[PDB]
Amino acid sequence: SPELREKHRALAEQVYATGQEMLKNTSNSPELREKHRALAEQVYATGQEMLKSPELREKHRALAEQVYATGQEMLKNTSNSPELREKHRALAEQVYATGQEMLK
Ligand code: HEM
Ligand code: HEM
Repeated sequence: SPELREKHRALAEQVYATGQEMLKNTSNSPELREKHRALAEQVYATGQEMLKSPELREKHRALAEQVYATGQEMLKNTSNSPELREKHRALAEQVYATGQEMLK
């Protein structure tokens, strides 16, 4: 449980740093994009595995799905409109906020 929670946290930090870096660029390398995606998948999978406030957990999970689905759409595009990029960053900050609120 604690080892799994700290893996999830460390993966989430790497998803945020890779995300923040790509936000500064009108185009990112396939290499950076796929690092971000493959980290996002491992963050999703460690979270699910921890379910192996119920209300805070439910909101966080739901938000994580919405961020992943906006990601699936950006995966189809060589370049992403800054409106899809904003929707994704916005939902993403909400997922980080709810995760951190689970510590307290
Ligand atoms: C997918 C994007 C996600 C991000 C960016 C994210 C991020 C975070 C962060 C930063 C924390 C706080 C970790 C800490 O400081 O200890 C956390 C906690 C947690 N997350 Fe996630 N998460 C994601 C997905 C999910 C999903 C899909 C689930 C389950 C469906 C999940 C389950 C949990 C649980 C249960 C905790 C609390 C751990 C505990 O109390 O021991 N996460 N998350
Ligand atoms: C848990 C959080 C996140 C998840 C699960 C996630 C997931 C994804 C996925 C699956 C993609 C598609 C990969 C691709 O387009 O090649 C993507 C793209 C992207 N994500 Fe994230 N992401 C998260 C957080 C963030 C954050 C915090 C930011 C910015 C601060 C961000 C910025 C981006 C950008 C800019 C792209 C598109 C890159 C491009 O068009 O070059 N992501 N994300």
